[PDB]
Amino acid sequence: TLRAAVFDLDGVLALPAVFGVLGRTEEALALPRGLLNDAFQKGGPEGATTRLMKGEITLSQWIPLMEENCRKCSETAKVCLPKNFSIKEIFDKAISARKINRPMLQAALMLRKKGFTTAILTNTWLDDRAERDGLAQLMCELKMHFDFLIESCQVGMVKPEPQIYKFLLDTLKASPSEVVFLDDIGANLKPARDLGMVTILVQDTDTALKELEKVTGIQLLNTPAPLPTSCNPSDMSHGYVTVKPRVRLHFVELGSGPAVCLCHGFPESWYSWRYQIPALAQAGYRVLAMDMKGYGESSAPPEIEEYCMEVLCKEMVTFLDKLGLSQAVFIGHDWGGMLVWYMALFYPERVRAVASLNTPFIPANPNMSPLESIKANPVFDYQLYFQEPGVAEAELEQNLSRTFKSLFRASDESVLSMHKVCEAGGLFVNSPEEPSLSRMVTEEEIQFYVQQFKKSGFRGPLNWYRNMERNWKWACKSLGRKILIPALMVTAEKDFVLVPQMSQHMEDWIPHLKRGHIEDCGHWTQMDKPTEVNQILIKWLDSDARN
Amino acid sequence: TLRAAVFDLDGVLALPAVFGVLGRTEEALALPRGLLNDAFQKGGPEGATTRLMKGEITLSQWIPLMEENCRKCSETAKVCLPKNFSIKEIFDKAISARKINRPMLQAALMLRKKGFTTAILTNTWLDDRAERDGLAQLMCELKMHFDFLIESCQVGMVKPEPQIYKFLLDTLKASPSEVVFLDDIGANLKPARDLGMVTILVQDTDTALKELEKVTGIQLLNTPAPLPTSCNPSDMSHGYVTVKPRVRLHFVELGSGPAVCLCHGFPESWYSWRYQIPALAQAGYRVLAMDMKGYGESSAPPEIEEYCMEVLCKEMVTFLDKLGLSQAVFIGHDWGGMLVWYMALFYPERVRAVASLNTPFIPANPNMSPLESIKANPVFDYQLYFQEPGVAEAELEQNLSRTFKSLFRASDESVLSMHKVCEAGGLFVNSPEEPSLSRMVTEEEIQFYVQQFKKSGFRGPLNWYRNMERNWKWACKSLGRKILIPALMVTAEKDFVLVPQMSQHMEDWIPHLKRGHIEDCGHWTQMDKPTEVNQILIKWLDSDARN
Ligand SMILES: O=C1COc2ccc(Cl)cc2N1
Ligand SMILES: O=C1COc2ccc(Cl)cc2N1
Repeated sequence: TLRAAVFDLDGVLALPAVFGVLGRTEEALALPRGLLNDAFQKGGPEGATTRLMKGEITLSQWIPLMEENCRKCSETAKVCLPKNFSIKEIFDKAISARKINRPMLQAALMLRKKGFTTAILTNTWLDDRAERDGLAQLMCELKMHFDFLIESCQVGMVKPEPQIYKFLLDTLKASPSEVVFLDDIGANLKPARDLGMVTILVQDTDTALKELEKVTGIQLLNTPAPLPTSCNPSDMSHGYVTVKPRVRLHFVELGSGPAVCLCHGFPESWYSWRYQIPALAQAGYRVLAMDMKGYGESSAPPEIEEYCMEVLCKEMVTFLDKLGLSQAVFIGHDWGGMLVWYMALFYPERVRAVASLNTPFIPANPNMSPLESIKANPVFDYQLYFQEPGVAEAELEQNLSRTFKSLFRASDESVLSMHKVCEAGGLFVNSPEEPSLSRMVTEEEIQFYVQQFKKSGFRGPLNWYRNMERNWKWACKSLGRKILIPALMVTAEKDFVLVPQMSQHMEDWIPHLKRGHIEDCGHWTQMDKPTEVNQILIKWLDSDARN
Repeated sequence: TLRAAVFDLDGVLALPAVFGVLGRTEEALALPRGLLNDAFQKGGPEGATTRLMKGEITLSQWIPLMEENCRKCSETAKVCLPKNFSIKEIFDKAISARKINRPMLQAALMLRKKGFTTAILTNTWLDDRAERDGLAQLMCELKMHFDFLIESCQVGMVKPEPQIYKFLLDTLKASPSEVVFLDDIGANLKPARDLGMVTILVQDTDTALKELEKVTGIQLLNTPAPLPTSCNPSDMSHGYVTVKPRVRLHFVELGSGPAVCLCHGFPESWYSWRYQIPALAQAGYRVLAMDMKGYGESSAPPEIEEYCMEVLCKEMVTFLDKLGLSQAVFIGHDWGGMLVWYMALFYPERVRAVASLNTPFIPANPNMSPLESIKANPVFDYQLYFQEPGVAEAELEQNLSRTFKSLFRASDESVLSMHKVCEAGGLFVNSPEEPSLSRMVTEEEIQFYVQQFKKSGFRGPLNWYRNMERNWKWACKSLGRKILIPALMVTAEKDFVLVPQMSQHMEDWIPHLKRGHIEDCGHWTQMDKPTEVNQILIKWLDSDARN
């Protein structure tokens, strides 16, 4: 029985193959057939290319040797090469043109998801070209999805030498009959077959995947649309900044480029952005996913006033100051979305662009107390239940697993009616003791939230709701302002609390506002519809937030 | 007696003043004198500018109101404005032209260094212009050097209103007679004087500083060249990455832009880069200053082999993978400099550029054992003493304060002869029990190193020297390669171990190598000559490593 899958890089996990460019250059330049492919393999195991593939020399050192071989080949075939011909130019274009073969990667992901050990086995070089970063980025994206990456130039062994295959089996800790090996070069496939490994000669992806499905007994082709890459908490870079004596902010950091600061809602975590973090970083941004004050590994002081918008915003500005960031794009959801609109209103010089999921921007009413305003809308009754210190803490902290299982549910699975919460006497009064697991979350993801909330509980998080008057007085100072920096409002069709309709007057205050809308999406936007969230954010970031 | 100094921003800490541009535009456009300055102050306390300065409206909202006032002013003076005239263009250029007044900042730094509480008090606006980042960067650089920053648009009060002065005194927790106030606008200086504050009308900086010196009794003018900004450990962003089960790497992070990974030597810390971190970040780079494996808050496993170059380099590649960085520029010193040359040789695709302080690149000799090579040079005797497990640990761990005080010394202060260390029986055998404090370090900086080394001691750090054979075998695999990515070699005239002369053949292997050289500089390069290190690195980074 198979339990390991090995993939080549060129012509298998990445397309078009670099080998095919030598043939394509011959055809485009009307050179004798196989002239370039011949100079490429010149000397065989003792030639320049084998030395390159074993790591003896670098790609930049190999370029002049390939050039000499091209001259030697043209001399024998009694032909000439053009006076503008460049091996460097040919390879720069070929490497840049080569992209990940998405259905092949999806097949490897599916096999690993079922318990397979996956590995990339590749004949590659030490790239010291001025444009080497492109290949580095490609290898970085691919490698994270595999258990092992074995590169010829690093191991000093090359395909088809039999030692690289014995090395492969040793790293896999598996016998050959347990291994599937996919390669586009038949000669490189031969030693694996000789050892008794299942082999697949890859020409077109579709046929290779049909062969792969048949031999593994796992559906890999025509399979449903997969979820974006998630985060494993133990594999992230964790950052810690002291914003003041008793307050430290924790964040997870991934990627390079313009800083994008992700701000979660209630009662969440940096982990609520698990599907956005790898996508945004891959898109060319430096992601900073916060544990907001009161949550996870960030400090949770008990005082109500430590959680008013004015102090929370001041602390986020201090956070940028301590990291040495003059700006960041601010993206928020729920309470994080409210924070992000206030960052834009009070600190525009520090906000590259602002985006909110679900939370609209509604200017404070100076002629009405914030308490009356909340009372006017039946769906905001849960906010009134949250006012009395200790009451919601007790119910929310009683059973953490039940708390997150009851709250985190999709539109068609709801267990909590947020109207008449005070009258009923709690959020979970007509809720089961052992709620069913939502389709949006695994049991493991629920337990992460459970473990995070074991540290500080719900006091700090509930305090975000306990500053209605303080926030209202501060917000009233901004009533003459308009938001004129780049802004995105993302509405969720089925969020019955933060309804899309509540955002309808936003262009009165944000005239240049851009919009996104997600159908069949509840309140937990990021995990309800991750693919569409990622699509909307990446499109808006690339157009309005730079790169 | 004075104990507080307050500085205005425009015309005081930053020059040329924005006010002077209104007058300059009038002269350049041959408009009636004071026409623009008149439209600017139109309406006085009820006018558009006061609303802007109090935070009622943003700068982008103010621009059309200033334009209308310019029209109203030209109508009264019976003149016309050009058909290309733009308030936005005038202010964009003025703000961009305004830079920190370096001698004024140096005076504030000196006063704060002597125990003064310092503050910036400024009439400013909420900047939402597309080019607002420039001003944000300027405010970021300035604010870090002061105890308080009070901005009119944030406090809703403006100079010369008397409430902003009472607010200033309340934040300072000081009586007026204890306060010096520097302003370039006499009217704004008046209420401070009325309260009994010492005031200085700033026209030219030099005269203002002579007045400041006279009144404080502290030398501020003609003073020696100050050291670059250092780091306060508790004010940094601290990052943590697990590179494998028992190994976590700690780093300090500051700034935005291309990633610059700083790699210290033996027996050091991320803190050895304290003078480079703020300079490199201010220069437009994202700095990652490592605690190398075996040091500070990074893991320190006991096994010798955990510290061979091959594993250390693999872990640094994993560190970039986990942070989502396809590349970083690698800058190393001593053991860090050796690590950085091997990163360039084995992982060029991940190395944007490479720089070494003191450590030259010398290819391994395949015809001689590394032990014989070390024996051939008398200055490398300390390396032989470091070979036996437990011996150097005992001497180095016996008294930490004595250890760092004896090692960290400038060229003219040395207490340790590194020849005949084994024969003598240790590094500190002819060394005092209570060494004098070097001019390079404060007692506080020594105690930071003492506290860091209390965690793991010297076993992990000493193990970097215990892999001579392993490193030699690995290095021999790279003997056919050349370093062809951008490289900088920085030599220190007076380092008697890593002598400048040992780097003389480096262009045989790094043909495009760039160089830096520091005279009257010992082994502890970064702290011996921080100003010159910063100058050399920033110049090479800007020319060869991007931005
Ligand atoms: O379904 C929803 C929508 O709005 C909400 C708002 C707040 C909280 Cl705590 C939960 C939900 N759940
Ligand atoms: O003065 C010096 C120069 O070289 C050195 C090399 C290693 C160590 Cl641990 C100390 C020093 N000190």
